[PDB]
Amino acid sequence: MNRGALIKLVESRYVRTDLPEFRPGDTVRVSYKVKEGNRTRIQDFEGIVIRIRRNGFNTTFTVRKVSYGVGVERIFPLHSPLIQKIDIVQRGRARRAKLYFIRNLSDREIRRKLRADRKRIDQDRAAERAA
Amino acid sequence: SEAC
Amino acid sequence: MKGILGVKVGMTRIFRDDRAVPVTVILAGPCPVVQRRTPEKDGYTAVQLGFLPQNPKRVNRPLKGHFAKAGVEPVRILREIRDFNPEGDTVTVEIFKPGERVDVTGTSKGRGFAGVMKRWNFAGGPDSHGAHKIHRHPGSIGNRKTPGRVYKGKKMAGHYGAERVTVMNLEVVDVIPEENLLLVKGAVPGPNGGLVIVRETKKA
Amino acid sequence: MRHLKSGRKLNRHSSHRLALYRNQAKSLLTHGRITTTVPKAKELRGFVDHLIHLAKRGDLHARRLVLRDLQDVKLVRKLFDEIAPRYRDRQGGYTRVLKLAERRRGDGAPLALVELVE
Amino acid sequence: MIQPQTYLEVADNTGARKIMCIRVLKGSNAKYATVGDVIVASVKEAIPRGAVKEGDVVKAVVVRTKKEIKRPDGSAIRFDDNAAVIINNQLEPRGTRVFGPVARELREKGFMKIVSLAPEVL
Amino acid sequence: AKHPVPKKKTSKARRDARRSHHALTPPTLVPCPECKAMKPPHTVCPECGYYAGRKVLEV
RNA sequence: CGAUGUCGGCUCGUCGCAUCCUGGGGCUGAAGAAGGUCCCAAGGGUUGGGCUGUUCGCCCAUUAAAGCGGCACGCGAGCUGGGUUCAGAACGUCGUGAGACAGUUCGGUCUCUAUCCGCCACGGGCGCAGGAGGCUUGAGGGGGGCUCUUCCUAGUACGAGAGGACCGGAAGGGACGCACCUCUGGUUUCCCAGCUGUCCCUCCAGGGGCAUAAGCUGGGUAGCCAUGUGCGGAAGGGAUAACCGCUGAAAGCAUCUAAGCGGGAAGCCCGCCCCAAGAUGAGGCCUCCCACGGCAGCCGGUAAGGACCCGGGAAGACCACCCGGUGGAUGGGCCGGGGGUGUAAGCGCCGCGAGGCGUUGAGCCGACCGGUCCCAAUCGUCCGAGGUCU
RNA sequence: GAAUGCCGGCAUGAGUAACGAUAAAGAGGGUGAGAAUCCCUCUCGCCGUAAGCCCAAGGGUUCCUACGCAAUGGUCGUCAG
RNA sequence: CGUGAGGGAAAGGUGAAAAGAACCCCGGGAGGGGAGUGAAAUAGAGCCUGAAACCGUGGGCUUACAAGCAGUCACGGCCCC
Ligand SMILES: [Mg+2]
Ligand SMILES: [Mg+2]
Ligand SMILES: [Mg+2]
Ligand SMILES: [Mg+2]
Ligand SMILES: [Mg+2]
Ligand SMILES: [Mg+2]
Ligand SMILES: [Mg+2]
Ligand SMILES: [Mg+2]
Ligand SMILES: [Mg+2]
Ligand SMILES: [Mg+2]
Ligand SMILES: [Mg+2]
Ligand SMILES: [Mg+2]
Ligand SMILES: [Mg+2]
Ligand SMILES: [Mg+2]
Ligand SMILES: [Mg+2]
Ligand SMILES: [Mg+2]
Ligand SMILES: [Mg+2]
Ligand SMILES: [Mg+2]
Ligand SMILES: [Mg+2]
Ligand SMILES: [Mg+2]
Ligand SMILES: [Mg+2]
Ligand SMILES: [Mg+2]
Ligand SMILES: [Mg+2]
Ligand SMILES: [Mg+2]
Ligand SMILES: [Mg+2]
Ligand SMILES: [Mg+2]
Ligand SMILES: [Mg+2]
Ligand SMILES: [Mg+2]
Ligand SMILES: [Mg+2]
Ligand SMILES: [Mg+2]
Ligand SMILES: [Mg+2]
Ligand SMILES: [Mg+2]
Ligand SMILES: [Mg+2]
Ligand SMILES: [Mg+2]
Ligand SMILES: [Mg+2]
Ligand SMILES: [Mg+2]
Ligand SMILES: [Mg+2]
Ligand SMILES: [Mg+2]
Ligand SMILES: [Mg+2]
Ligand SMILES: [Mg+2]
Ligand SMILES: [Mg+2]
Ligand SMILES: [Mg+2]
Ligand SMILES: [Mg+2]
Ligand SMILES: [Mg+2]
Ligand SMILES: [Mg+2]
Ligand SMILES: [Mg+2]
Ligand SMILES: [Mg+2]
Ligand SMILES: [Mg+2]
Ligand SMILES: [Mg+2]
Ligand SMILES: [Mg+2]
Ligand SMILES: [Mg+2]
Ligand SMILES: [Mg+2]
Ligand SMILES: [Mg+2]
Ligand SMILES: [Mg+2]
Ligand SMILES: [Mg+2]
Ligand SMILES: [Mg+2]
Ligand SMILES: [Mg+2]
Ligand SMILES: [Mg+2]
Ligand SMILES: [Mg+2]
Ligand SMILES: [Mg+2]
Ligand SMILES: [Mg+2]
Ligand SMILES: [Mg+2]
Ligand SMILES: [Mg+2]
Ligand SMILES: [Mg+2]
Ligand SMILES: [Mg+2]
Ligand SMILES: [Mg+2]
Ligand SMILES: [Mg+2]
Ligand SMILES: [Mg+2]
Ligand SMILES: [Mg+2]
Ligand SMILES: [Mg+2]
Ligand SMILES: [Mg+2]
Ligand SMILES: [Mg+2]
Ligand SMILES: [Mg+2]
Ligand SMILES: [Mg+2]
Ligand SMILES: [Mg+2]
Ligand SMILES: [Mg+2]
Ligand SMILES: [Mg+2]
Ligand SMILES: [Mg+2]
Ligand SMILES: [Mg+2]
Ligand SMILES: [Mg+2]
Ligand SMILES: [Mg+2]
Ligand SMILES: [Mg+2]
Ligand SMILES: [Mg+2]
Ligand SMILES: [Mg+2]
Ligand SMILES: [Mg+2]
Ligand SMILES: [Mg+2]
Ligand SMILES: [Mg+2]
Ligand SMILES: [Mg+2]
Ligand SMILES: [Mg+2]
Ligand SMILES: [Mg+2]
Ligand SMILES: [Mg+2]
Ligand SMILES: [Mg+2]
Ligand SMILES: [Mg+2]
Ligand SMILES: [Mg+2]
Ligand SMILES: [Mg+2]
Ligand SMILES: [Mg+2]
Ligand SMILES: [Mg+2]
Ligand SMILES: [Mg+2]
Ligand SMILES: [Mg+2]
Ligand SMILES: [Mg+2]
Ligand SMILES: [Mg+2]
Ligand SMILES: [Mg+2]
Ligand SMILES: [Mg+2]
Ligand SMILES: [Mg+2]
Ligand SMILES: [Mg+2]
Ligand SMILES: [Mg+2]
Ligand SMILES: [Mg+2]
Ligand SMILES: [Mg+2]
Ligand SMILES: [Mg+2]
Ligand SMILES: [Mg+2]
Ligand SMILES: [Mg+2]
Ligand SMILES: [Mg+2]
Ligand SMILES: [Mg+2]
Ligand SMILES: [Mg+2]
Ligand SMILES: [Mg+2]
Ligand SMILES: [Mg+2]
Ligand SMILES: [Mg+2]
Ligand SMILES: [Mg+2]
Ligand SMILES: [Mg+2]
Ligand SMILES: [Mg+2]
Ligand SMILES: [Mg+2]
Ligand SMILES: [Mg+2]
Ligand SMILES: [Mg+2]
Ligand SMILES: [Mg+2]
Ligand SMILES: [Mg+2]
Ligand SMILES: [Mg+2]
Ligand SMILES: [Mg+2]
Ligand SMILES: [Mg+2]
Ligand SMILES: [Mg+2]
Ligand SMILES: [Mg+2]
Ligand SMILES: [Mg+2]
Ligand SMILES: [Mg+2]
Ligand SMILES: [Mg+2]
Ligand SMILES: [Mg+2]
Ligand SMILES: [Mg+2]
Ligand SMILES: [Mg+2]
Ligand SMILES: [Mg+2]
Ligand SMILES: [Mg+2]
Ligand SMILES: [Mg+2]
Ligand SMILES: [Mg+2]
Ligand SMILES: [Mg+2]
Ligand SMILES: [Mg+2]
Ligand SMILES: [Mg+2]
Ligand SMILES: [Mg+2]
Ligand SMILES: [Mg+2]
Ligand SMILES: [Mg+2]
Ligand SMILES: [Mg+2]
Ligand SMILES: [Mg+2]
Ligand SMILES: [Mg+2]
Ligand SMILES: [Mg+2]
Ligand SMILES: [Mg+2]
Ligand SMILES: [Mg+2]
Ligand SMILES: [Mg+2]
Ligand SMILES: [Mg+2]
Ligand SMILES: [Mg+2]
Ligand SMILES: [Mg+2]
Ligand SMILES: [Mg+2]
Ligand SMILES: [Mg+2]
Ligand SMILES: [Mg+2]
Ligand SMILES: [Mg+2]
Ligand SMILES: [Mg+2]
Ligand SMILES: [Mg+2]
Ligand SMILES: [Mg+2]
Ligand SMILES: [Mg+2]
Ligand SMILES: [Mg+2]
Ligand SMILES: [Mg+2]
Ligand SMILES: [Mg+2]
Ligand SMILES: [Mg+2]
Ligand SMILES: [Mg+2]
Ligand SMILES: [Mg+2]
Ligand SMILES: [Mg+2]
Ligand SMILES: [Mg+2]
Ligand SMILES: [Mg+2]
Ligand SMILES: [Mg+2]
Ligand SMILES: [Mg+2]
Ligand SMILES: [Mg+2]
Ligand SMILES: [Mg+2]
Ligand SMILES: [Mg+2]
Ligand SMILES: [Mg+2]
Ligand SMILES: [Mg+2]
Ligand SMILES: [Mg+2]
Ligand SMILES: [Mg+2]
Ligand SMILES: [Mg+2]
Ligand SMILES: [Mg+2]
Ligand SMILES: [Mg+2]
Ligand SMILES: [Mg+2]
Ligand SMILES: [Mg+2]
Ligand SMILES: [Mg+2]
Ligand SMILES: [Mg+2]
Ligand SMILES: [Mg+2]
Ligand SMILES: [Mg+2]
Ligand SMILES: [Mg+2]
Ligand SMILES: [Mg+2]
Ligand SMILES: [Mg+2]
Ligand SMILES: [Mg+2]
Ligand SMILES: [Mg+2]
Ligand SMILES: [Mg+2]
Ligand SMILES: [Mg+2]
Ligand SMILES: [Mg+2]
Ligand SMILES: [Mg+2]
Ligand SMILES: [Mg+2]
Ligand SMILES: [Mg+2]
Ligand SMILES: [Mg+2]
Ligand SMILES: [Mg+2]
Ligand SMILES: [Mg+2]
Ligand SMILES: [Mg+2]
Ligand SMILES: [Mg+2]
Ligand SMILES: [Mg+2]
Ligand SMILES: [Mg+2]
Ligand SMILES: [Mg+2]
Ligand SMILES: [Mg+2]
Ligand SMILES: [Mg+2]
Ligand SMILES: [Mg+2]
Ligand SMILES: [Mg+2]
Ligand SMILES: [Mg+2]
Ligand SMILES: [Mg+2]
Ligand SMILES: [Mg+2]
Ligand SMILES: [Mg+2]
Ligand SMILES: [Mg+2]
Ligand SMILES: [Mg+2]
Ligand SMILES: [Mg+2]
Ligand SMILES: [Mg+2]
Ligand SMILES: [Mg+2]
Ligand SMILES: [Mg+2]
Ligand SMILES: [Mg+2]
Ligand SMILES: [Mg+2]
Ligand SMILES: [Mg+2]
Ligand SMILES: [Mg+2]
Ligand SMILES: [Mg+2]
Ligand SMILES: [Mg+2]
Ligand SMILES: [Mg+2]
Ligand SMILES: [Mg+2]
Ligand SMILES: [Mg+2]
Ligand SMILES: [Mg+2]
Ligand SMILES: [Mg+2]
Ligand SMILES: [Mg+2]
Ligand SMILES: [Mg+2]
Ligand SMILES: [Mg+2]
Ligand SMILES: [Mg+2]
Ligand SMILES: [Mg+2]
Ligand SMILES: [Mg+2]
Ligand SMILES: [Mg+2]
Ligand SMILES: [Mg+2]
Ligand SMILES: [Mg+2]
Ligand SMILES: [Mg+2]
Ligand SMILES: [Mg+2]
Ligand SMILES: [Mg+2]
Ligand SMILES: [Mg+2]
Ligand SMILES: [Mg+2]
Ligand SMILES: [Mg+2]
Ligand SMILES: [Mg+2]
Ligand SMILES: [Mg+2]
Ligand SMILES: [Mg+2]
Ligand SMILES: [Mg+2]
Ligand SMILES: [Mg+2]
Ligand SMILES: [Mg+2]
Ligand SMILES: [Mg+2]
Ligand SMILES: [Mg+2]
Ligand SMILES: [Mg+2]
Ligand SMILES: [Mg+2]
Ligand SMILES: [Mg+2]
Ligand SMILES: [Mg+2]
Ligand SMILES: [Mg+2]
Ligand SMILES: [Mg+2]
Ligand SMILES: [Mg+2]
Ligand SMILES: [Mg+2]
Ligand SMILES: [Mg+2]
Ligand SMILES: [Mg+2]
Ligand SMILES: [Mg+2]
Ligand SMILES: [Mg+2]
Ligand SMILES: [Mg+2]
Ligand SMILES: [Mg+2]
Ligand SMILES: [Mg+2]
Ligand SMILES: [Mg+2]
Ligand SMILES: [Mg+2]
Ligand SMILES: [Mg+2]
Ligand SMILES: [Mg+2]
Ligand SMILES: [Mg+2]
Ligand SMILES: [Mg+2]
Ligand SMILES: [Mg+2]
Ligand SMILES: [Mg+2]
Ligand SMILES: [Mg+2]
Ligand SMILES: [Mg+2]
Ligand SMILES: [Mg+2]
Ligand SMILES: [Mg+2]
Ligand SMILES: [Mg+2]
Ligand SMILES: [Mg+2]
Ligand SMILES: [Mg+2]
Ligand SMILES: [Zn+2]
């Protein structure tokens, strides 16, 4: 037996390929399916990706956003079926895989340390020019 | 012991 | 009452109705029947099951004779499931349907010689305020001249884990007949690659 | 507990165990065969195989990589121009460990030879 | 994960600024309060002429926690502070405004009034 | 601690009984297929230097 | 008195029941709800904090409840040392004085090694009439045993109103317990990077040592883990306690009883989980070997088998246990993947320069999932039945 | 036969605690009846207001060389105060 | 041993005579085995006699379901004379 393959076989039903690639430091918007008492609506969450912990189907990622004065961190399974879609808002450039340190930075300090990732901004704009 |  | 011999594979979580469901994946069957314990012969009702094929050049003559009376290949493991007389001569995952509750028996992980804090959740001693080399010690173990001794079954240090453990009433999340797979919500005793026994539940 | 923890400690702290493997590496690549105790020999197979493998690759990067362990350019030159070519078609297994029949007199230690393979 | 001695910010206009939890009103001996649980607490700092003063023993419901709370969809949410809203014995808010986001768990636990006064439910 | 101490001297019976697990086992030895000398298994012969058919060490 | 360490606390339990809560009852000055009093009941439970050395007690916030006692006022060869209980000092008091005070005040040396019993774990030996490899029965033990909130029934019964059920039925919590690592969250002593001072390689570039037994800092697989996850307390059957009966005399009536028969507890038995035939009363089933050679015995060669040795293991202090040993994937190497880190070196271009950009998600890379005989488990040895008597 | 008697001998605890700073080791080559421990080389680590050098007390041949290994050295010893 | 005044041990025996064991053997030595001396060599210098505790080797009887101040009384089994 190959035990690793069997887990990968159980997981294949639930893997997604519709979601666009992103990186810690990018600003991202997650359109997320929510249940509010009776109905179920779609609530968008937009902030900076601070962490991506990889494990194949079990990979997750963490988004941080300020909301009416308070910091809110929100953790998302990458292959969650509740995620309607993910839309890139901005490419940022980090120098390390985890961005915990920005929790202690001012707004200006963050801006100066996570600058636009012009190289990948170009790759996005280069594509999407599909015809 | 200090049995005092 | 029905059961099967399995292999613990690993853990994952699937999604069912917008909820995350942790699971343990178990490679249960297929288990051929090798011998039947009858009240006329042995005194009780059970099935002896085989599991995992074995190198026939690795199974001595006493065991080969046993496999020959049932006309089966050599199997690595032989275990009995009591009070189960299946119709066929082979037992596969399809005796379980999704939604049934099962009990699973495996051999827990072995901590070797375990201190009383890890073995029995004792409180140890303080870590400052004068505490003198008793930081993880059991404390007192008795009284004085009456009874002048220590109770049997006293909780003390010693080996821990690598013991038979059954967890009971686990929900079967899915069955995949094509791969001899059995999904089960929650945690199962032992390490990945450990043998496990899956039985229909006894909680009503 | 120790479940699934790879590698030996050899009653040496972290800097001392590393220097131990490097010195054994220098002496094995220098003499072709050495004698140590059995546990040290077993652990030397991997530390040396890796350097020999990178020496098969042959780039400047590989050479700078090996020099972090071996430190002696002549020894590295010898590993690149004489040792390495002997193993162009060999996929692992560049070293072998055989056990000797008698123990060291002062402490009982079982001994073993460790050598580069033909 | 709020326990006795834990300080909490005050996410309302009651007048209290900081409260110190003294009890987890959940059973005989709950170790920890989370989002949607009620505590008893002492008002450690107030603004002058508010509805509550320093040294008042009040009730409040926890609306934000720094320990991240998990969810059945497999996700989680985590705030920067520990915040609560002061209630009376009918779980209704004793102030008229609610500052900052609150968790969606409060809805299930029957604190609908705070939820609607909240500027964002996450 | 309070210096635990032997309460009674051990008798010759008990002292010797404790040692019932002290005998040495004789060394495991097999003949060398090349020179027929008695040697431990899985070691190079220390008399003719052979292992696994071929010569390995000088002796 | 050739010494039985002395208060309180901490840790660790265990027992009694005159029961604090939870279960079952009778009486009530019991309408309902909620109480009072007494009976049965020891299975489980019986919280966190302020003050004091305190025990105790009061107080805060809870709670189903915040029970009372025993075990050398349980437990100092288990810990503490606040008090008490030497030597210093001082206050009030007493004494001419030296000094004195269950009066107060500040300070004050608590001893590495367990021989026997006992306890927790783990082996060695022999036994279980032939010898073996498997799979099991369960005598007998151990674990477990808690409990609250809301909703529906129904704003119904009951009650002027306030208030507000039994029985039955759902949902969700607290604390405890066993297992687990998919998620959340730790660790991750060298898996990756960044930084300083210094010495060194080899001058630049690039690196190595030391700054801890990681120099420092930012991260971090597997494993081990709780703060995280799954599951458990039952259900059910049986016999009972207090208590309530049916039928029914002695005693024409009455009587739960003298003959007989019911109902009835979180408690008792079984049922659930675990250990278990040294259960010497040493059990049972399947399968394998077999009448070998020399004066219930004897000593040698074999049998089925086992051990020795070796490669290892989420097994482990040693021992044991489990897997493998060339008809082999057991460890090491190598390769593919996962994973961590976060774009190596070198070269090219831009800048006076610190640097920046591209090559490039590169380079490095523990343990995880697999592949591959490249390296090492070579070659072997030694035990091992001929089955006692009616 | 006893005086926790006196002197001496030998037991038990036990192959048990310990073998005296956690600055640290590895290999090769020699010597020799015998080598983790002596000699030589290379690598590694530790002190460097010393763990380096020179005086004075105190000690009194311990200095140098050859030949030695019973005892002394907390192991070993071919080395050595 | 004590700065010092001062304190203050242990330790006798080959044989009549050294005839004190040439020489060979294993062993680095120590030690031993022969040969030889002697009336005698468990008189061989670690030496007259050589008690006891204590240690070991060999043999007889006995012991792994059993409760003990260890003995004693009885009977039986085995071994010896
Ligand atoms: Mg499969
Ligand atoms: Mg996996
Ligand atoms: Mg922002
Ligand atoms: Mg920048
Ligand atoms: Mg910057
Ligand atoms: Mg860019
Ligand atoms: Mg895993
Ligand atoms: Mg499904
Ligand atoms: Mg099993
Ligand atoms: Mg196990
Ligand atoms: Mg575990
Ligand atoms: Mg272990
Ligand atoms: Mg402990
Ligand atoms: Mg435990
Ligand atoms: Mg445990
Ligand atoms: Mg613990
Ligand atoms: Mg504690
Ligand atoms: Mg404590
Ligand atoms: Mg603690
Ligand atoms: Mg400590
Ligand atoms: Mg102390
Ligand atoms: Mg102390
Ligand atoms: Mg201590
Ligand atoms: Mg300490
Ligand atoms: Mg006592
Ligand atoms: Mg006591
Ligand atoms: Mg007693
Ligand atoms: Mg075990
Ligand atoms: Mg268990
Ligand atoms: Mg359930
Ligand atoms: Mg298992
Ligand atoms: Mg197995
Ligand atoms: Mg451990
Ligand atoms: Mg450890
Ligand atoms: Mg491994
Ligand atoms: Mg050590
Ligand atoms: Mg050490
Ligand atoms: Mg060492
Ligand atoms: Mg050691
Ligand atoms: Mg270091
Ligand atoms: Mg060597
Ligand atoms: Mg060595
Ligand atoms: Mg490697
Ligand atoms: Mg080059
Ligand atoms: Mg070998
Ligand atoms: Mg050996
Ligand atoms: Mg030696
Ligand atoms: Mg030695
Ligand atoms: Mg505010
Ligand atoms: Mg606010
Ligand atoms: Mg005010
Ligand atoms: Mg104030
Ligand atoms: Mg005030
Ligand atoms: Mg309020
Ligand atoms: Mg709203
Ligand atoms: Mg003590
Ligand atoms: Mg102590
Ligand atoms: Mg002590
Ligand atoms: Mg002692
Ligand atoms: Mg005595
Ligand atoms: Mg003794
Ligand atoms: Mg005696
Ligand atoms: Mg005796
Ligand atoms: Mg004896
Ligand atoms: Mg003994
Ligand atoms: Mg012993
Ligand atoms: Mg022996
Ligand atoms: Mg006395
Ligand atoms: Mg005495
Ligand atoms: Mg006495
Ligand atoms: Mg005393
Ligand atoms: Mg005494
Ligand atoms: Mg005493
Ligand atoms: Mg305490
Ligand atoms: Mg008690
Ligand atoms: Mg009573
Ligand atoms: Mg009641
Ligand atoms: Mg009651
Ligand atoms: Mg009333
Ligand atoms: Mg009532
Ligand atoms: Mg009543
Ligand atoms: Mg009554
Ligand atoms: Mg009770
Ligand atoms: Mg009680
Ligand atoms: Mg205070
Ligand atoms: Mg207190
Ligand atoms: Mg008190
Ligand atoms: Mg008291
Ligand atoms: Mg008092
Ligand atoms: Mg009540
Ligand atoms: Mg009350
Ligand atoms: Mg209290
Ligand atoms: Mg008491
Ligand atoms: Mg009590
Ligand atoms: Mg008493
Ligand atoms: Mg008393
Ligand atoms: Mg008293
Ligand atoms: Mg006491
Ligand atoms: Mg005490
Ligand atoms: Mg003490
Ligand atoms: Mg005490
Ligand atoms: Mg005591
Ligand atoms: Mg004591
Ligand atoms: Mg004690
Ligand atoms: Mg005592
Ligand atoms: Mg203790
Ligand atoms: Mg004191
Ligand atoms: Mg006082
Ligand atoms: Mg006065
Ligand atoms: Mg007077
Ligand atoms: Mg007077
Ligand atoms: Mg006076
Ligand atoms: Mg006084
Ligand atoms: Mg007093
Ligand atoms: Mg007094
Ligand atoms: Mg007084
Ligand atoms: Mg006082
Ligand atoms: Mg005073
Ligand atoms: Mg005092
Ligand atoms: Mg002081
Ligand atoms: Mg003190
Ligand atoms: Mg000590
Ligand atoms: Mg003992
Ligand atoms: Mg002890
Ligand atoms: Mg005793
Ligand atoms: Mg014992
Ligand atoms: Mg045994
Ligand atoms: Mg039998
Ligand atoms: Mg048999
Ligand atoms: Mg068997
Ligand atoms: Mg039977
Ligand atoms: Mg059984
Ligand atoms: Mg039973
Ligand atoms: Mg018994
Ligand atoms: Mg119960
Ligand atoms: Mg209603
Ligand atoms: Mg009705
Ligand atoms: Mg009402
Ligand atoms: Mg109900
Ligand atoms: Mg309990
Ligand atoms: Mg546990
Ligand atoms: Mg686990
Ligand atoms: Mg994992
Ligand atoms: Mg984790
Ligand atoms: Mg994590
Ligand atoms: Mg390492
Ligand atoms: Mg490295
Ligand atoms: Mg440097
Ligand atoms: Mg140089
Ligand atoms: Mg440079
Ligand atoms: Mg560079
Ligand atoms: Mg250096
Ligand atoms: Mg240094
Ligand atoms: Mg430091
Ligand atoms: Mg470093
Ligand atoms: Mg971390
Ligand atoms: Mg780190
Ligand atoms: Mg990890
Ligand atoms: Mg991890
Ligand atoms: Mg992990
Ligand atoms: Mg774990
Ligand atoms: Mg927890
Ligand atoms: Mg009646
Ligand atoms: Mg009647
Ligand atoms: Mg009548
Ligand atoms: Mg009757
Ligand atoms: Mg009845
Ligand atoms: Mg009944
Ligand atoms: Mg119940
Ligand atoms: Mg069993
Ligand atoms: Mg048996
Ligand atoms: Mg059994
Ligand atoms: Mg018998
Ligand atoms: Mg019998
Ligand atoms: Mg029998
Ligand atoms: Mg019996
Ligand atoms: Mg049997
Ligand atoms: Mg072992
Ligand atoms: Mg091992
Ligand atoms: Mg051993
Ligand atoms: Mg071992
Ligand atoms: Mg062995
Ligand atoms: Mg076995
Ligand atoms: Mg087996
Ligand atoms: Mg085998
Ligand atoms: Mg073989
Ligand atoms: Mg084999
Ligand atoms: Mg392999
Ligand atoms: Mg395989
Ligand atoms: Mg491999
Ligand atoms: Mg290994
Ligand atoms: Mg890779
Ligand atoms: Mg990858
Ligand atoms: Mg990756
Ligand atoms: Mg990668
Ligand atoms: Mg670049
Ligand atoms: Mg580059
Ligand atoms: Mg560069
Ligand atoms: Mg230029
Ligand atoms: Mg840059
Ligand atoms: Mg490297
Ligand atoms: Mg590599
Ligand atoms: Mg192949
Ligand atoms: Mg052979
Ligand atoms: Mg007398
Ligand atoms: Mg004496
Ligand atoms: Mg005397
Ligand atoms: Mg005497
Ligand atoms: Mg004397
Ligand atoms: Mg004396
Ligand atoms: Mg003496
Ligand atoms: Mg004498
Ligand atoms: Mg004496
Ligand atoms: Mg002596
Ligand atoms: Mg003796
Ligand atoms: Mg002795
Ligand atoms: Mg002695
Ligand atoms: Mg001894
Ligand atoms: Mg030993
Ligand atoms: Mg030893
Ligand atoms: Mg001992
Ligand atoms: Mg020991
Ligand atoms: Mg000692
Ligand atoms: Mg030791
Ligand atoms: Mg010492
Ligand atoms: Mg030393
Ligand atoms: Mg030091
Ligand atoms: Mg040392
Ligand atoms: Mg230093
Ligand atoms: Mg250092
Ligand atoms: Mg070396
Ligand atoms: Mg060396
Ligand atoms: Mg050396
Ligand atoms: Mg050497
Ligand atoms: Mg040579
Ligand atoms: Mg040496
Ligand atoms: Mg030597
Ligand atoms: Mg040395
Ligand atoms: Mg030297
Ligand atoms: Mg070298
Ligand atoms: Mg300097
Ligand atoms: Mg300087
Ligand atoms: Mg030093
Ligand atoms: Mg002198
Ligand atoms: Mg001299
Ligand atoms: Mg000497
Ligand atoms: Mg010597
Ligand atoms: Mg010598
Ligand atoms: Mg001499
Ligand atoms: Mg000496
Ligand atoms: Mg010596
Ligand atoms: Mg010494
Ligand atoms: Mg010599
Ligand atoms: Mg000298
Ligand atoms: Mg003197
Ligand atoms: Mg004196
Ligand atoms: Mg003198
Ligand atoms: Mg004197
Ligand atoms: Mg004499
Ligand atoms: Mg004479
Ligand atoms: Mg004469
Ligand atoms: Mg001569
Ligand atoms: Mg000669
Ligand atoms: Mg010779
Ligand atoms: Mg000779
Ligand atoms: Mg010599
Ligand atoms: Mg001689
Ligand atoms: Mg001899
Ligand atoms: Mg002689
Ligand atoms: Mg003669
Ligand atoms: Mg003689
Ligand atoms: Mg004589
Ligand atoms: Mg004589
Ligand atoms: Mg004479
Ligand atoms: Mg004599
Ligand atoms: Mg004598
Ligand atoms: Mg004698
Ligand atoms: Mg004698
Ligand atoms: Mg002897
Ligand atoms: Mg004997
Ligand atoms: Mg004998
Ligand atoms: Mg007997
Ligand atoms: Mg019996
Ligand atoms: Mg017997
Ligand atoms: Mg007996
Ligand atoms: Mg007697
Ligand atoms: Mg008798
Ligand atoms: Mg008689
Ligand atoms: Zn040979």
